[PDB]
Amino acid sequence: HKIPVEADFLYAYSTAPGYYSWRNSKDGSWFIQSLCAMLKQYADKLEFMHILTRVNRKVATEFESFSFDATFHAKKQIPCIVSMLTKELYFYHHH
Amino acid sequence: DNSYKMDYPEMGLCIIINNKNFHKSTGMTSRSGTDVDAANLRETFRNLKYEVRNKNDLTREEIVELMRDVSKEDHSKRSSFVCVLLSHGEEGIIFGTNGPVDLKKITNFFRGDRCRSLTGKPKLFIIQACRGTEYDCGIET
Amino acid sequence: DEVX
Repeated sequence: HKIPVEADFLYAYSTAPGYYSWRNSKDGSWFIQSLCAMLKQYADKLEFMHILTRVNRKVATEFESFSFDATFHAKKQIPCIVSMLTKELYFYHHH
Repeated sequence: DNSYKMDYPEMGLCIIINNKNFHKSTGMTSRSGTDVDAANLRETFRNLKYEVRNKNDLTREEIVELMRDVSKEDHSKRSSFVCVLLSHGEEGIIFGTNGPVDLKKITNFFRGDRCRSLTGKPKLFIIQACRGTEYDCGIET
Repeated sequence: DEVX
């Protein structure tokens, strides 16, 4: 007859706890670039957690930092999906 | 009963907080490229039928105020809620143009007991911001 | 590429 007050929240973090997150001055952040791309391609079919999983793979595999400063060069990133959701989420409805 | 009800009259709001310019004291440099993110998100969620509202360079006080006000709206006819935060950050923290705000303070306004018109509905917070100063050096595959 |  009741549900947790923390239920039904989904926090799609661009990076893992304790880590930097990368942003390209010309193309935008790796995470947002990937999120929008996966939503555009799969929101008409896939459940949200599965779309976010593809975002994780895209960010993890297609991006690597490039910097003249060796300290910021060749770095990688993995997003972090935090779900307190209680049901599957689809951005469409079947009439 | 395995899927959230998404056939309400409106998909819901998509609040985008786009912070690019910060006060010197923060030591944070201009977030070049964030406008590209904001535009991309606006179009992406517009296509998903979300009522997008973009806000630029908000102080930490303004972020809290915006969040409070939005949480006090009547979301009865909305299927869900989306908030996108684009800024500098630290673990558990998002930056207003003038300083840090605990993410918990922002999300608390939407708790199942504090925003009744959203109880039982998906509340999504998309966060593009650092969560510390560690680098992932990766591993060759 | 810049950080955040």
